[PDB]
Amino acid sequence: MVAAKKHVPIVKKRTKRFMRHQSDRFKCLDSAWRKPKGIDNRVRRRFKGNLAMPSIGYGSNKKTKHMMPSGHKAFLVHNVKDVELLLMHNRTYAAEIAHNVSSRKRIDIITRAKQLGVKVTNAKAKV
Amino acid sequence: IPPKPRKILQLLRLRQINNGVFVKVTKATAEMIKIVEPWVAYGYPNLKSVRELIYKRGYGKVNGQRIPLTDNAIIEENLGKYGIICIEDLIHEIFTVGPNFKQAANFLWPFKLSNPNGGFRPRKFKHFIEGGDLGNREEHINALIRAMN
Amino acid sequence: SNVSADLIWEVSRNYNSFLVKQRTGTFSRDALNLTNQHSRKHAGFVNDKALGIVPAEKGVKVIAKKVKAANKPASSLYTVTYKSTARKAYKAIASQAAKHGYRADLRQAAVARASAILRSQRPVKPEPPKKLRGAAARR
Amino acid sequence: RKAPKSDNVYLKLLVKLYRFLARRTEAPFNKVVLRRLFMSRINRPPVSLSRIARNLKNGNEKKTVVVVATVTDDNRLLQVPKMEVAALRFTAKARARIEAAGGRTLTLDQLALEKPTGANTLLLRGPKN
Amino acid sequence: IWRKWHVKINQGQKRFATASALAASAVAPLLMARGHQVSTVPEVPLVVDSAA
Amino acid sequence: RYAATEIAPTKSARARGSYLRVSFKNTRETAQAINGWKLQRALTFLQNVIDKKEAVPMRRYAGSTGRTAQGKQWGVSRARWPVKSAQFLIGLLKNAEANADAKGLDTGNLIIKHIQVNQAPKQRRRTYRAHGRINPYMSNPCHIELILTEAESHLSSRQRGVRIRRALT
RNA sequence: GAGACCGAUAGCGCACAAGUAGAGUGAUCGAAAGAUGAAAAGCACUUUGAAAAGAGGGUUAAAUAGCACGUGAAAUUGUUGAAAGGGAAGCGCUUGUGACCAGACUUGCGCCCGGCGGAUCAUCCGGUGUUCUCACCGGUGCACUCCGCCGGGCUCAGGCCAG
RNA sequence: GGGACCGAGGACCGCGCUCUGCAAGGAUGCUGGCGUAAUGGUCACCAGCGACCCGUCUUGAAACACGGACCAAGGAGUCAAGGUUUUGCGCGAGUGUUUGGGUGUAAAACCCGCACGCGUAAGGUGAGAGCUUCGGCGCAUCAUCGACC
RNA sequence: CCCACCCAUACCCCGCCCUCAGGGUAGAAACGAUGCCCUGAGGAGUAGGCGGCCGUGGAGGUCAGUGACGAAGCCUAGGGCG
Repeated sequence: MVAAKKHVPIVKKRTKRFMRHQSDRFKCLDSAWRKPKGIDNRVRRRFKGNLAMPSIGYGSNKKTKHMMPSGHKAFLVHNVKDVELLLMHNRTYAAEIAHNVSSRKRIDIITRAKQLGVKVTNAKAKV
Repeated sequence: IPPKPRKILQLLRLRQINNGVFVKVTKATAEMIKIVEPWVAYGYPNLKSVRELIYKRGYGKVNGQRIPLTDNAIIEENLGKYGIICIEDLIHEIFTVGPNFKQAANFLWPFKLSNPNGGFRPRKFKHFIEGGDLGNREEHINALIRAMN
Repeated sequence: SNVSADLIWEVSRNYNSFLVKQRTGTFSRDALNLTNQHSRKHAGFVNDKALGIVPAEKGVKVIAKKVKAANKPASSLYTVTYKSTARKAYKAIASQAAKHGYRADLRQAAVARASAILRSQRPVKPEPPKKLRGAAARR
Repeated sequence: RKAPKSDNVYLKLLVKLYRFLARRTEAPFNKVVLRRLFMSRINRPPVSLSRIARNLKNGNEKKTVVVVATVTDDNRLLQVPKMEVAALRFTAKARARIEAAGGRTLTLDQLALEKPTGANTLLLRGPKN
Repeated sequence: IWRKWHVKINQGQKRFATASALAASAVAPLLMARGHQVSTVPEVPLVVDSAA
Repeated sequence: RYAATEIAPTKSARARGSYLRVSFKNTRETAQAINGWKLQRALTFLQNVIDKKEAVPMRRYAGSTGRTAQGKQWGVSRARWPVKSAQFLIGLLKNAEANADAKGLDTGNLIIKHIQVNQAPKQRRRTYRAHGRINPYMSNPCHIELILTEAESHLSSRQRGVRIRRALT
């Protein structure tokens, strides 16, 4: 059915991104995280008041990982065969139509998914 | 810390801070503890201290693992061949130093105590005989243990 | 001999034409896969005894592998279409999987697949009207 | 070692079989066989018909010689005796000479069938040096 | 141009691989796994009459 | 295309000039001077600037500009007379007024709703400088555009009860 | 004739009126530079302007393609919208205000009644298939049994924040 | 007696007890409001607290010194030969087809003659993994005494 | 000299991530066995060593993949996963 399977509460240890050092000061440095290799760098040495560093300690719960706030795991679907592939996982997986799928094929995918009970993440894109 | 105290702490199984253990009083052990004087506080525990330490913070070394002592079956499967089949037997062996005290103490994982409720004395790094917390407090180690638990 | 279900799983666990792999899970497009999940339990084309349930025009078409016909694909699948009652399809499908020892571990999955296909064949409810909120609603 | 270095599916099947046997039996024979299956080629030197023949020259006749290695033929032997040999792989000449002598070629899965605990088995290794 | 574009393979290994491929072609599930639509065909190692 | 796309084209008048050979900075300053004004006021002001009767304030590009009492009309000290930019804006404003006449709008009620000066592709000259260097003289042209337009519950049960009681009493 | 090559800062220096423009007395040195559109159908006519051009109008699927032409990033800039600012800004943790948003829910399941309306109640008979005991058809069934709808009643489970 | 933080697990199994049950191997029951921007989130700003500008180089370390106007694109352990260690694969006292020749759906694939490259043409004492008919057999290899060239 | 009080990433309890270690799992109602279940411990890190993943151009196979009812690129005070 529409409602997802019962699950433990979704806890996110950290909600904001890991910003690369000096990306605020330079426009040539994109915000994507990079490991600082400087031997004197304060962000590498972990001085207080500085940017945090990604670590496995921030890892999300194994039984909660990869699922949306609704509780489904996203599955990228390109066609009616993909939604029929999701047929058996109504309460665990949700369908997400790929960006390159045309309007009529999206309509068909939503129709088959609504027959199957499979939740659609982007059901109202081209309506 | 010098290497001789570093080795004595390793052998007394005091790897962390607030890391109490039981020791059988003897010439060799007393000399070890007297050398490691500047880092530990030791004394003579009583029945209540032993009972509460075993009951609340008692864990066993089972195949090299820390198992909470929730079961007389665990006690029997580990120390049964020495006649210790229950936590009462373990407490008795610890308190009245029996023939198998070495086996009982080693089975007991070193007790990981919390910081005292009430703190230590104003300057904890002198001797108990000089207004501090280090060294041999004969029967006041009981009060320290109530603070630690 | 040289070939078995174990050998086939050894060859095909890492890559199939039926294998679809994404970040949230690995699935299988095989018609003899009752849960569309990549596993030796559910690899129908791998296992000697296997079951598969597909939709019909009104009901469910159930296929099962014939162990004495693995060399003959055109005559390797016992196909029965169950177009009577939901409860009767479940009875027959659970017997085909558990009475004579052909995949009792897949009995539950087969019954669930039949139920899901029948619910899919059931007529579908109209949508609730969409309600706008905040700036969009006042816009 | 948990996974073998080899990519051979049949060696993987043998590894699974003997892992099950080692876990579900009290057999150090099975444990050592699993260990020797996990070791690599340079640590599994070939065993020759000469070495096996002189290891059965004593009262060890009428037995199953198990070697987790490849058995090689030795031209220095004019005669090969009857013998119950099991190994990972044989040479063509080793098979031919054993079968002409009157023995039987055996694989490790077969040896697991007839002798799942290693009874009347002479376990042999080849020259490392 | 001297990049060593070609690979020397033992002929025994080439023949081993060919034999394994023939056995795999004889195996029926492997055709479906490779992506061949073999469901209306009997006798996976098809033999069609030479006179035909 | 025009930057201000929120104005319907049937109710306004427009004018454009591109690759105009006039100082971008001075043209921007005088455009800001005439921004938001009525058409006649802007035309008279630009003519007065040409005649050095009134001066435009230099706000941003105002390095080392002399002080004049005319700047007091703007609450500033740096005022200057960009004659060339004034003439260019007069030309575009008259073109926009002619477009308004063609469209039939009332010319006495038009304001300068949008005016924008952007930088055009730079042009080159070269002069001869000492110590072996040739000094570049890129001229700085600008684009100008302008548009004139006509001047014209989910309350709680407790809250619901409180309101009902207060309405009754 | 080809390629597991390169794809306009690449590939020969040269995909173009390139060994050209240009530099050096000379031997010599030596670049930059591709793309509208299917088709020029490359904007008739009106109006403002000295003109360049602008505004209407028109061609085109598109002028958000006008020969400064495929798509059109950043640096930098203008206009508008919102905001901050007692001798730096920027960055981390945590609220608060304002603006703007993704989810979740719209009820599902199962029992007690009545109205129905239909077609595949149990058992048995023949054929077929199969895991040789399980099914499938066709007949039988004749509607206190099945299967769907409606008008009601009840149970359980259902979102957010809390006591 | 009062307060705070937490509720991990998910049929039964076990230790127990105060045993018609239980506070005994991890939270249930009852109720209310709302069911929508209300919770939640992203941006901008304020507020309290924290917080040296990066890289290179030198030294025990600092300091100095050097590079840094900004952005886009390009940009630096590759290839070959000869050695050598390890891992995977085939054959194995042998191994290597592709110099060349024969087919070919034609630079592919398949097959092969004679050479050639590299390699090859006996114990005792004590341990010892692993077997045993529990009397003992005894891999590899090691220490010593050996035997031969 | 005495009493109470304040707080570190230290110590004690609980949750979660990962790593390591020790066990269980087939006359299979049976498994991405490269899986799953149980228990315990541990977590700074330069040179260096090992492993797994992410991304780009091109090639073989496959998804009987997507696409003028709009591929790719690009923008985004709009979201989701890691």
